Amino acid sequence: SGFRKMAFPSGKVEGCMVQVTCGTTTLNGLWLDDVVYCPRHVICNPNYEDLLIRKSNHNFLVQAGNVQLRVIGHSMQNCVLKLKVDTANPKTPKYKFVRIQPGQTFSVLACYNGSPSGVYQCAMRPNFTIKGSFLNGSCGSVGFNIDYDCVSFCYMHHMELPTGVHAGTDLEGNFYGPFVDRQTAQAAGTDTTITVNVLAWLYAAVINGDRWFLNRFTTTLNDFNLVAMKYNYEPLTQDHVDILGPLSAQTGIAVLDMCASLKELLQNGMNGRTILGSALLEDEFTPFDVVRQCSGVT
Amino acid sequence: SGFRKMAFPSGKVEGCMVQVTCGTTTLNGLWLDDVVYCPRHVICNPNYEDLLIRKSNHNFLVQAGNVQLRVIGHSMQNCVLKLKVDTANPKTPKYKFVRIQPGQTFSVLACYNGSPSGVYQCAMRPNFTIKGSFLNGSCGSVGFNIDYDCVSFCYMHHMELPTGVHAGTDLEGNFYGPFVDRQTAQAAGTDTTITVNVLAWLYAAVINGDRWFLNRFTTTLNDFNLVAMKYNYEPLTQDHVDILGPLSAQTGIAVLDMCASLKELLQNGMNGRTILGSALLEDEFTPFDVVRQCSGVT
Ligand SMILES: N#Cc1ccccc1C[C@@H](N)C(=O)N[C@H](Cc1ccc(Cl)cc1Cl)C(=O)N[C@H](CC(=O)NCCCCN1CCCC1)Cc1ccc(F)cc1
Ligand SMILES: N#Cc1ccccc1C[C@@H](N)C(=O)N[C@H](Cc1ccc(Cl)cc1Cl)C(=O)N[C@H](CC(=O)NCCCCN1CCCC1)Cc1ccc(F)cc1
Repeated sequence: SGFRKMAFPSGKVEGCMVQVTCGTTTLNGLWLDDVVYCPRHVICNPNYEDLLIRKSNHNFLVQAGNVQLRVIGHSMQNCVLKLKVDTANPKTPKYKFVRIQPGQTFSVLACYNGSPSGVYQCAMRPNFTIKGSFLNGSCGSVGFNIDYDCVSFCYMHHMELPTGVHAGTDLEGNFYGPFVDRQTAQAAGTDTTITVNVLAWLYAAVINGDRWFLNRFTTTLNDFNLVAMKYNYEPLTQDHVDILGPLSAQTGIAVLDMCASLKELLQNGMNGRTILGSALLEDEFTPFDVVRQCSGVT
Repeated sequence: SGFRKMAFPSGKVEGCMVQVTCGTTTLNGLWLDDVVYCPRHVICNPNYEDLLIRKSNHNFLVQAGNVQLRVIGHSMQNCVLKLKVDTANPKTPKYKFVRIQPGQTFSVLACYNGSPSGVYQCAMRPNFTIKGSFLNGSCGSVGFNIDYDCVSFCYMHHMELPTGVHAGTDLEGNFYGPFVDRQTAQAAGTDTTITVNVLAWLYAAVINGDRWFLNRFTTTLNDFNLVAMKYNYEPLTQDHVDILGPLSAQTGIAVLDMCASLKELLQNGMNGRTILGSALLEDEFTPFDVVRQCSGVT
């Protein structure tokens, strides 16, 4: 029993974190085989191609623990700098680089000076920011998921926006969202609530033994989405209904039946009650996160 | 900016998790140097001394990854079984065993069949349970804190109570709370809210840039505790006031000034507002957790 925000065990990523210094700029890098990946703004409205052509391999100081790694080559891929080093990381896990969709979750290993400090779960918001916890020196920290000892890296942290939320790239250096890597005040689009995740979390609550929010009503998909629009929820698609199939089958509660519960919760509030220890509707658990953590029997 | 429930990086503990099997009972163990620690109920109203004297070293099957470890000795310390193995764990971190006080927090590495599955933060509740997330097979999972690469183990998981909360021991096998390791329905005492942690979390909110809940009033310690009793909060001691000193100094808000805010929040609710993304008052962040994660400048 129970339900917590749960991160993946971080050890496979801890062994890859290094420190990258250029001039007086120091941030984190990711050491996989004989390449270190880090935000290209370590070399700093900039012209990065002009700035990088003025660089030499010996301008980059890469430190793994108390060992200095020698840079033997460098290149830029979109917004990530790639530093070839003379030593392959002996702790490289099996890994992939993946670009995720909004609404998906991942674990963040927050790092400072190449040293891991903590791990927590994030969701990619519909507006392509994350609501992280990051201080100065955290840039280059990565987000990841793990499946059968393969690490799928999906996020590298690049900047905190003026609103205090966070923006970054995939590990091939492409930003999520419309952002660019320059120190200008940039604004994200208006955010929305991840409806399919809220529904997954309601199923988690039922699996854990809580039913107070259920009702005898059902709704059509179209009528539910009219309420969704009113409360700044993302539209629920038939694909979302399909992905909730397994949780619906396990609990015996049809998806559109759970939508009628969510509709009632949106229109009336919780009236002083909690769900899985929360007084608001939680949207940073995917259906996959629920299946991963909750019992396979209700 | 930001504030998340943040676990310690788990890699140093991941390298210590093993599987212990006796008969048809399998749970997790902790492999440090040449000793494996696990809940003694793996050998199962039992008489453990009588049950253990009937055991042989070869009755214990210890598996680290896909490698079997040979047990060369066994003993019982309170409610933990200690299995001497023929191989010292080459990944043993620097470590200590510590017994924590209620109100303190720790990271839990949830494990199944000796394989880590996820990491999350817990607090030891005033009634000596934890509100964990655990399924069948999780017993033997451990809780820990990390300071400068030393792992302080403080919890080993032994059982889920009928209410769905969790009970366990320190790593020397002494239960937290009044519980015993037998499969009987046991009840915890009534729980209370960890007042000093709620205050720490309000300071976290101020550091992060949120002030809406402050007021111009102060309170005496005695008058605050009269309100605390009314709302099932733990009494605030002068020691608690002292430990909040650093956060009070950083924010410029006297502790008894923040108590007046908490009093107003308890008596009036939040009136539709949130604090650090929560619609209820959070009590599983210690003052230390706040200093660790939040900026050192407001
Ligand atoms: N992570 C992180 C991090 C955090 C702090 C310092 C440094 C870092 C890492 C650090 N690497 C980092 O991100 N630095 C960026 C500056 C930067 C550097 C390289 C690039 Cl390529 C792009 C950017 Cl942009 C940074 O300094 N952002 C600040 C951070 C800030 O003040 N938050 C206050 C919000 C308060 C929110 N308020 C609270 C209540 C209401 C709102 C907001 C900002 C201001 C002006 C701008 F022009 C652009 C951005
Ligand atoms: N972790 C864990 C875990 C979880 C499940 C299975 C197995 C394990 C690990 C597993 N190792 C474990 O703990 N097993 C214990 C049984 C046990 C074994 C060795 C010892 Cl020495 C002591 C105990 Cl006691 C266990 O089966 N507890 C159940 C678990 C249970 O049904 N929760 C339902 C609560 C629903 C809560 N409701 C929801 C809404 C309202 C309340 C509650 C219980 C029932 C009767 C008793 F006599 C004592 C305890």
